[PDB]
This record gives sequence, structure tokens and C-alpha cells, in this order.
Amino acid sequence: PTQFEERHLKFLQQLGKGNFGSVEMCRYDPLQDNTGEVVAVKKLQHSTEEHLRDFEREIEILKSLQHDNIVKYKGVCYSAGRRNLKLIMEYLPYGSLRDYLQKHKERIDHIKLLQYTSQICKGMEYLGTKRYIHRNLATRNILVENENRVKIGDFGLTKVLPQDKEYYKVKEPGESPIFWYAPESLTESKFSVASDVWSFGVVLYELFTYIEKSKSPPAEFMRMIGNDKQGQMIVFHLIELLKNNGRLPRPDGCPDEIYMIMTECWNNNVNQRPSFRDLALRVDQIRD
Ligand SMILES: CC(=O)Nc1ccc(-c2ccnc(Nc3ccc(N4CCOCC4)cc3)n2)cc1
Repeated sequence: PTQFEERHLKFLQQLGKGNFGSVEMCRYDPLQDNTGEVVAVKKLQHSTEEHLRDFEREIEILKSLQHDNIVKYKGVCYSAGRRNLKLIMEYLPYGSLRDYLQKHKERIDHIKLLQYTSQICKGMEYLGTKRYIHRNLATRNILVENENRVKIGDFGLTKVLPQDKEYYKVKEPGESPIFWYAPESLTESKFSVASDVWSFGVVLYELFTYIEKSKSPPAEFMRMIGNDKQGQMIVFHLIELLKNNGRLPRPDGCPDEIYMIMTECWNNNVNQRPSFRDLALRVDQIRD
């Protein structure tokens, strides 16, 4: 199957809701009775013209991706008399890695964190070969199939690199996850493979903090900057902080070797940052 029908595909559960739209658990039942495959359906809320243009680009990006650590594309569903667009993805039962690590839990140590770390790296290597820049790497955007496998999701902010340059300038945003952003992504709005490496360093940081309330990237940066400051002054302070080796501290219980990987990812020099292939091999060699 590649095209999913509106008359079938029955609602089961609401998975996620935000300003972008809503992702919902559904069962595609063509026969149908009750025996059918469970799939995740993504739609839009507060929809305009530009959001459909970006959503259609998001579908095409996800369609071109076929990897064990990337959320699988199933198809598309045209609803409301073929006047609305919906993305069909596979369903992963254990939700986001952010919720999975906070609640499943005192069962994950460094070597299991590195297993998830390695899988994120391998998925990012696949995205590099297709010249895609994720731009939104976070533990909340990584989905969990089972205790042994995690998959990269949320490709809404993913941009395709031009044939001319190795970077992509994005001016549109307005609201952006600035605490995962690279210095050049903040100052010059430049996004590349190396900016994803920077963001991955923050993802690796999130994992070894076990997402404890006070140890989160936004909470730690605002502690160094001053949690009393609001609007742009946060960004001005963050830029000056990152320019002069201001970094997220080593998590409680995190080995020195792992924090070295974080700091290497957090390099102000763009070209000095390690590739995702270098990271995946280093992480796997530490595992055994
Ligand atoms: C912005 C965006 O792209 N969001 C998003 C959210 C999701 C998924 C997705 C894809 C495949 N499977 C799942 N499964 C899943 C199952 C349970 C939860 N939760 C468990 C209960 O608590 C709420 C979340 C979340 C996701 N989600 C894809 C794109």
C-alpha cells in the first residue's frame, strides 16, 4: 500500500499536539472488521498556504529516506473530499526518547545511552548522503520502537542543501530552539552538517543528564545567563557566552571521555567538528 483512503483509517488515540498540527494513532482497516495495521497520521492546525508547502516538502523528504534509524514512510491520505493533506507513518509504541528516558529510566546506563547515541549518528549519516539538514535534533524528536532501537523523527524543519554550497541560510523562523543551535546558526543563520553535529552534542548531553528537570539545556543556559532576563537579551547573552567557551556542564555521573565528545561537537570552528561517521565509530568502539 502507498495511498491510504479517507473512508477507512479509523482514529485510535491522540499522540501529539502543538502549533504545527496534530499527530494521531490510527488503524488502517480496508477489509476491514478489526484486523489492520497500526499507523501514525500527521495533520495541520491553524493551517495557511505556506504550511502546506512545507508539509509537502516534509513528505517528500521522508519518502526518500529508508533507514533503520529513521521513522518509516507509509504513504499519504487525502481527506475532506481530497481537499486536505495527511502524512502516514509507522507507529512506534514507546513514544519520544525524552519521555522514555525520564520514565524508563533507572534501567539505562552509559552503554545503553551509547546504543541510542550510535543509532542517532547512523541515521544522521544517512541524511548527510542525501544532503539533508535536520535543523531540529532533540530527544523529544527521537522516537522509540523498542528498548533496543530508536528512530529520528520530526522532519518539518529539514532543509535540502543546494548544489552550490555546503550551508543553508534560514531566515524564516522567528521562534527557534536557540539552546540547541550552533553559534553560526544564531549569528549568521547558517545551517549545515556541522550545525547538526553541534545539535547532536546537545542531544548527547540530554541523554547523560537523563532529562532531569534542572539539568535541561534551556534551564542550564538560563542559569549561566540569568533566568531573570527576557527577549533578545537572552540571545545576545547566549552568543557572547558560546563565543568564549561557555558550555553546558558535565552531567552528574557522566564519564570524561563522553563529555570530550560533547565538547568536540561544541567547537566554534565549523570545520574542526567531527563527522557523524567519526562519532558513530568512536561511540561503538567505547561500547565494547
Ligand atoms: C512534530 C512531529 O513531527 N511530531 C511527531 C510526533 C510523533 C511521531 C510519531 C511517529 C511514529 N510513531 C509515533 N508514536 C508515538 C507513540 C506514542 C507517543 N506518546 C506516548 C504517550 O504520550 C504522548 C506521546 C508518541 C509517539 N510517533 C511523529 C511526528
